[PDB]
Amino acid sequence: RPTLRRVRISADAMMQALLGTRAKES
Amino acid sequence: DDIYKAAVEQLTEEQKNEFKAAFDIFVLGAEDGCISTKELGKVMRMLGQNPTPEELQEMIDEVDEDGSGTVDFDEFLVMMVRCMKDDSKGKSEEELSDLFRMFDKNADGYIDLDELKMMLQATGETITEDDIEELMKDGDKNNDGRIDYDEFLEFMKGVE
Amino acid sequence: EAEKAADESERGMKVIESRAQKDEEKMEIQEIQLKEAKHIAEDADRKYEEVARKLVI
Amino acid sequence: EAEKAADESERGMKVIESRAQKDEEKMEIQEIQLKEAKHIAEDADRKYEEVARKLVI
Amino acid sequence: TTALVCDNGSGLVKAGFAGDDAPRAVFPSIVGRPRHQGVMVGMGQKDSYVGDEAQSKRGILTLKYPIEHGIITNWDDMEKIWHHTFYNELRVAPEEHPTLLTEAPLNPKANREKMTQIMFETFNVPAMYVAIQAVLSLYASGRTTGIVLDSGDGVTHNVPIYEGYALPHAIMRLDLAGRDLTDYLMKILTERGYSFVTTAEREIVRDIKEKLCYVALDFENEMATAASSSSLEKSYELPDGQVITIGNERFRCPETLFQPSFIGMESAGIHETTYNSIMKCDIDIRKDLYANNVLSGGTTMYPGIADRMQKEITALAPSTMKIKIIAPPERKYSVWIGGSILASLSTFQQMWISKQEYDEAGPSIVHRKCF
Ligand SMILES: Nc1ncnc2c1ncn2[C@@H]1O[C@H](COP(=O)(O)OP(=O)(O)O)[C@@H](O)[C@H]1O
Ligand SMILES: [Ca+2]
Ligand SMILES: [Mg+2]
Repeated sequence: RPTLRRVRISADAMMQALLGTRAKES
Repeated sequence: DDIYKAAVEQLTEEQKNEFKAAFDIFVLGAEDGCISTKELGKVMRMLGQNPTPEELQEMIDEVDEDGSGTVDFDEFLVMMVRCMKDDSKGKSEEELSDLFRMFDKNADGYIDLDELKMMLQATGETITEDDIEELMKDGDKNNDGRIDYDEFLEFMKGVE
Repeated sequence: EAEKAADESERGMKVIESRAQKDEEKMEIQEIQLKEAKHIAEDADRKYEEVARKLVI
Repeated sequence: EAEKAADESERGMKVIESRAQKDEEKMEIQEIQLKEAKHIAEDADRKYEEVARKLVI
Repeated sequence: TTALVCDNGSGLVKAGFAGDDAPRAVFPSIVGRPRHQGVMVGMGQKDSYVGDEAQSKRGILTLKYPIEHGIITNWDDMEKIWHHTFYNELRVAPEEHPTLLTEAPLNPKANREKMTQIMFETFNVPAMYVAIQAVLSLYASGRTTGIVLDSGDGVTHNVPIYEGYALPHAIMRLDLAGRDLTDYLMKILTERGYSFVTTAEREIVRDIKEKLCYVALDFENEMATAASSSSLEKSYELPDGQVITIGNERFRCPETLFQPSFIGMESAGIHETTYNSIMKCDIDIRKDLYANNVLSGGTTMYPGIADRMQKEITALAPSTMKIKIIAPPERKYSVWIGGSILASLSTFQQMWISKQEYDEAGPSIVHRKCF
């Protein structure tokens, strides 16, 4: 039985969400 | 896996220095000099993404073979690019299965390494006998002297 | 009028300074306990992982 | 003279009260984080003890 | 496209796209109208707060669950809950996504037919399929046999399965579940002085039950110990202060599961309805069911239940058989993980109830071949 993951959302979006306002270049 | 190793080998010092600066900016104040499994998971939860701690353990086992839970530069970039899993579905299954079945030109149910040798001669990529030997070891799990069809699925599993 | 205003200003400054020092102490102790708890959590997670692997074996 | 003194005291009082209120809010956030850390620590401790007992059995 | 694996449940609605590990949005299923008058003008006060929003304004609301025991008693509120789930917690219009609801065994037909009629007429989904809540929990464990005890919050049901062939004559559905345990805990707390009456304070009692209660390995010894020492009294801080101390109410609340005579129910506990469900099966598959007993559902998360249940069944069962109780750490979302796995299968892709089929046979299509 294979497993599918949608938890791994786009990594650029993850970087943006973490850096918050300071997410300007990354 | 080594897929991300190939992806970062495709990448250059631009990505290296970009992620180095990202470390300097966000991991600033951390006493680690790397990124830990727990630190990465907690930071992800802080931003909103909530992967499982079992995924943290899996990723740390993958990139950090020593089990330290940290990320050496190469394995650090591998772990960082592991988050964005754009390429999935591993190419095609049945058509590639037919290609591998016809690869057994002798049609004995056995894939000789010399057929692989001829096909690689066609490819001509920079490879020595030890390199193809190591690749077959990665493929010939049961060490039956051939490329097993189930092992053909295994080594091409997820491979685009 | 000025006398009354000065008295009220002095009292307000006193109470605000007291509350500010209380807040600084609370922030310091909160940070200390927070860091200690996070380290304990890391230790517990590591122990859990190790014992789980041994249990599977 | 008294008017000038009163106005200066008023401005100092307002700015110090504002800074105290902001630091108090951040202290409340820190306390919330500490509570979450406490919960995580307790849950992980229960995990570890349960797994160890099962391994012994 | 991707399928929507919704799971109505009773107490927590769990939803998310098919193929993931955990539900995307989990929130209580309560709809609470305000009850006081309201004097501020222009505050933007709505007429009904649903989902997790009504767990923050619960001080001035009258929360009421739209699902009593598996069955749905208030269809307008359930429609509101579904609308919220689709549009605000997932933000995907249902016009472009198949749905996979879940339903308890032995439920009234009209409930299921109304559910499919709503999904096809109001939300206008492309295709929906209804699955029994226990088969999914068996999917998630990666087994293919085993008898699964899915003690949810509404209803506890016990479906035995062998080699993929369900045994319809051995399903034992019992209506004791988490909600009755909450009510019984709220009723025995009054023996110390703490009175919780309002429908909002039921949530506080639920939190007490989740955080403090545990299942005793042996009931009489615990009752004797708690009556002599004071090593059990754990305290808890209400939403306003005034900490409370729970004594032997800790293991008496979840003990109702194994002795339903506490809340006046006649039937036998969850330790004996499993053995009865096994004994109704054929004589040759009892060993496999004994060895693969599966736990699921929220209420089976009490600390120390996987040992009490094993001790009880070992007492009942023959001495030679091995009794093993599968209690995965991801118990709460086991049904939804199984639902995701089932919706992600290629073999299952032609079992959906397509809309044209519903247009030709009406809502009674669900009882037909497309089960
Ligand atoms: N950690 C826990 N410990 C004890 N009881 C719990 C815990 N989590 C949930 N519960 C109980 O289980 C119920 C949730 O059950 P759930 O599986 O969500 O029901 P459903 O099958 O309707 O989804 C809650 O009402 C609560 O009483
Ligand atoms: Ca060959
Ligand atoms: Mg359920």
